[PDB]
Formats: sequence, structure tokens, C-alpha cells
Amino acid sequence: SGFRKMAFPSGKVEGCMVQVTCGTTTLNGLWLDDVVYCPRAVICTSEDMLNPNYEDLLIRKSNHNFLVQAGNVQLRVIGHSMQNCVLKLKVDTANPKTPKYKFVRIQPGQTFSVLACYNGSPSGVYQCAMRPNFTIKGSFLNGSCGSVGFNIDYDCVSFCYMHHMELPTGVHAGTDLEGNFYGPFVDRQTAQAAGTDTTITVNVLAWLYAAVINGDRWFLNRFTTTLNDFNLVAMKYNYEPLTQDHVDILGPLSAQTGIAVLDMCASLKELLQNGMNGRTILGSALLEDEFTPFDVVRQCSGVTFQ
Amino acid sequence: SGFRKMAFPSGKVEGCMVQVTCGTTTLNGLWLDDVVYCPRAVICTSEDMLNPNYEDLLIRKSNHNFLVQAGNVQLRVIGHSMQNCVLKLKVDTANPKTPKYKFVRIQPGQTFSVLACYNGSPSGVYQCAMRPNFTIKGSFLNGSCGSVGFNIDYDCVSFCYMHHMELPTGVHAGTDLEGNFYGPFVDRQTAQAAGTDTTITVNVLAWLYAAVINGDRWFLNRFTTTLNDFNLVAMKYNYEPLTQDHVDILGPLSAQTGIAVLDMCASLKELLQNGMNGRTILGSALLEDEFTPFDVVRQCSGVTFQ
Amino acid sequence: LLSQLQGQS
Amino acid sequence: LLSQLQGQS
Repeated sequence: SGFRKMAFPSGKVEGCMVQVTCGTTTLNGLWLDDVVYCPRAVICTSEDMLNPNYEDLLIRKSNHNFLVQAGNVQLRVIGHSMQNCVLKLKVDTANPKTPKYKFVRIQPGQTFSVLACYNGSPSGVYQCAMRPNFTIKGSFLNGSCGSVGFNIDYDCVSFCYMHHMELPTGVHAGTDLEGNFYGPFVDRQTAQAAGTDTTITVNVLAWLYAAVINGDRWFLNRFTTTLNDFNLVAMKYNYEPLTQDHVDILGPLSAQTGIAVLDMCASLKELLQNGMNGRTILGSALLEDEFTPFDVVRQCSGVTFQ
Repeated sequence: SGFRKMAFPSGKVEGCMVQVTCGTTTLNGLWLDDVVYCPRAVICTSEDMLNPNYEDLLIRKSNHNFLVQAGNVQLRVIGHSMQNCVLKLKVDTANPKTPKYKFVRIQPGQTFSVLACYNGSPSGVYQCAMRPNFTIKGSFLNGSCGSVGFNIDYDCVSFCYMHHMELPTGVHAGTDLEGNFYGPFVDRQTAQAAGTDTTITVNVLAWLYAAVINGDRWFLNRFTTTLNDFNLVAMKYNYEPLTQDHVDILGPLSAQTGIAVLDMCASLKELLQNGMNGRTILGSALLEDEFTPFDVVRQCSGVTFQ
Repeated sequence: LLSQLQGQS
Repeated sequence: LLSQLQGQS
């Protein structure tokens, strides 16, 4: 029993974190086989922040300009190249700790673990979701650039995020590991802002199922609704539309608890229209949307506490 | 910017997790140097659950009765002994991955990271606090017995918790690594229940400082209060008393933000008496008490966002 | 109703 | 007001 915002164990990723210094700029890199991946911003100059032609900046560089430190061992850079907004630094030593891994790009609404890092040294691990507006609500300070986000599947690390910058609202933007930004953001200090966000409806429903599995049932009711009437109310509360695929994905949870998806939707409708009236769900006084159906199944017992 | 319930990177602990099987019971153990630490419940019989004389049960055992598996390698048990509610299994191989470590017992109100484990395999990591009533609100399923809680200080792991059982309210109880329970609980399936809990006041105040550091200021007011009038209102809301030592511990945060502790207490008093009226703090509609002053300082910028 | 030791069988 | 690249100098 119990439900927490759980991250993946970070060990496999800790063993790939290195420090990359170019000039007076230091940030984190990801060392996999004989390549170190890091934000290309490492080559940017303090005055170039506004608009840095990275192609020129990289042309002006040589391998010896990149200081790469794996803990106490310096790695010799033997090649450098740019891939969109990340830089690939070939080094003369393959990381003996390289896990099995993949570079995957995730969808808004999916979750992942973040290993926050400073000077190549892991600092903390936490879970979050890719927001509908392609930002993440992370916890990052200066120096965290190059920290990565990931999901672990049978000892295989799927890297999905590299941290690049903080937007004016204090939320965070970055790239996949091919260096392509999530959302309409660029690696220059401009007036870019997050667009309007929405709540991830399928996740809220998954979390309500988690709550039932854990014995919170006060929000349940005898009513059911149709997908369209539900989505009509969702729109009015700035919730993503619920699709039939979401209903299908919630199937297993619906079977475990005996509560049909459209019945749970009627509960969500009431909570949106009425609030929680003094009450909490799984320790929260807000409807939580950063737990996918998969996260719930993985964390929660296969047996419901009836 | 940003504030998340962040855990310590779990790598150092992952490299110590093993599987311990005795009979048909399997659980997790902690392998440090040439000793494996695990709950003594591993020797308990299905029918002995009610009241197991563990001293007899252990006398009836021999070294070859303990199956210890470090991943794919079986460890040979060469000695066994009981230390309160944990069992010490001497093995013929010192863990090459043993970090620098200490066994420390924590205080109610302090936080730590939990590495949830099943069959010796780490499953997830999350942060929580030792509650005033000596339970923890964890996320654990059958098989998680022997998972450990820890805090990391300069590459030194301070182990503070080993998981043992779930109480009827779905909260969790365990021991320090010397095998002494936190709180008035025993390792037998009885009707033991958590006592009444309270909110950790100094932590709530630390989190309000985190919020100010992160730009949530709506709950602030021009008022200040005396420690006694504050504690008079705290008691009435089932909050721990605030002491002068708590005020001193909150000093650094008070200086960073320019908000005196007793001024922040006036904000807390209002929030308790009035609620949040539609509003949230750091993404929560509840007052959060699982972040110590230390956690806030470590996660939050040394510079306040004025 | 009763406490649960969380081993695995 | 303006975006912040989070390197270290």
C-alpha cells in the first residue's frame, strides 16, 4: 500500500555522468561508449548568449578546448561534432559502465526520471512529466545544464531528455538526446515563453484508480457519463480531451477495481464542478496529473484492497 | 528554480542490494563488506507469523539454509547471528561495491530516501519523512521487506531505515540498521496500530521559505507573532510545538529571504485559520511538512528571486 | 485489521 | 523576463 511520486533507481545513469568544460563554462555530459553528449551551449560565449551562431563557434573550436572529466580521470577528446542542439565529443575511452540504452523521444503526458547533476556529480533524482506545452516543471539551478531524464525498462535506459534552460515562469525546457527541442524553444537567451498548459486527463483518471486501489473511495459516485458530455466538461476546466485509446489504456485499472472508465469520469466531473470540500486523495488536495496509467500499474498492487 | 520532492541518487545503495531466501520466504538484504543485513522475519514460518520466538527459530537454522543471491552470483553464508530485529549473515566475499557508510538512527521530522526493492532488485526511489508517530508513509508491496532508507553525505551513505511491515492504516514501520524498531512496533503480525500523528511545524515553515525563494509570496502578510501565541494556535491544529532551536535552524532561510521566522509564523497562523482560498503553494493545495530546513537549503538557490 | 510483514513467498 | 541557459561559469 501507499502511493508516492517514485523515480527509477538512478545508478545506471550516475555511471555515465561527466563534467564538460569549455572556456569558463562548465556543464554536465552523458558518456556512453566513446561519446560524450552535452548541450552545445557549452561553447557559447557570455556575450553570444543573445544570438550565438553555433556553427561558427564550433568551427573556431578544437578537440583540446574541451575539458572532459569523468570523476578523477580526464578523458581525451579525439573528435567533436554537432547534432542539432547537442554536441558529440568523441573520446579515446569507452565508458566501462555504459548500460544498455536507447535514445527515445517522449510524448506530452508521459513521465520520466530526472537525475539532477552539477559539475558532473549527481545531486538528486525526481520524477516528472512532459507537460502538454512541452515544458517540464523541474528543479534546476545554474550548472544543471546537461542533466538527463530517462525511463528504465528491464535494465535498458531509455534516455529522453537533456536539460538546456529555464523559461521566465521558472519552468524548464530541453531536448531529446538527438538534440531536438521539446516544444518551440531555442538554446539562446531570448524572450521565449511557455504557451498555455492543460491538465493531462488520462493521468488524473489513472491516479484516481490508484486512490481506489489504496482505499480512498469518497469521491466515487453511482453515476456514469458519455465520453462526449465528459469531454464537454473537461474542455471547460482546461483538461485534455479523453479519447477511446485512453479508455482502452485504462482498461486494466478499470478491471482491477471494477469501476468502469466512464464511471470514474463521472467522479472526475463532480470533483471538477464541486471541488474536494475539505478532503484529500492520496495525500493531495489537488487532482494530480503526473502519473501515467503505466506508472500506477507498476507501483500499485495487482490486487485491489476491496 | 522549481521545487520537487527529490531523493538522493540511489547508485551507491543499488550496489549493495541482494536477495535473501530462507525456506519459501524471500526478501531483500543489504550487503556491506562481508555481511548481509536483512529482517529476521526471513526465518519466520507462515504459521509462526502471530508470535515467532525468533531465538528458537534461529537456533534451528544453519548457514546453508540461507540462500543469498547477489544478482547472478550466489554468496556463501559462513556465519549467522541475530541483532535485535535484523539478522547478520556473514558471507565469504566482501562486497566490492561497498560505499563508505554509517548506521545512523534518525529523529521524527527528518527525511530520507527509500530504495524500494523486490527480490534483491531495485524498483524505485522516493523521499519521505519519519513521522512524529514513528511510521513512514511509504509505497511498499509484498516482497519489499528489507528495502532500506538512507541519506547521502559527501559520498558517505548514512543508512537509517530497514523496512519490516505495513500497519493496518497502510503506513509502514521498520527498524534502524541495528535492528531496533522506530516506534512501539514489533515484527509479528498483531493488531499493533499507529498512534495519532501531528504535522512537523519546522518543516512546514522551511517549505514556506522554499516557496518565497521560488516566487510564491501570496500568503505573506505584514504581521508578526510571538513564539507562544503561535504555539497556542499550532496545538489547536495538531502541529508540533515550535522551539527556539527550530527558529535558529531556520535562520539561514530567514536571512536569505529577509523574512523573520516569527513573521513567517504569522503567515502560517493565517493559513491554518483561513485556508488557502483557491490558491496553491509550490504546486500544492496542502501545507507540506516532509521537507527539512536542510532539504530546502540544499535544493534551493543560495540567491532569492526577489 | 492486522499488521503485514512484507516478505515474499 | 528572459530565458536562462543553466551552464556554470
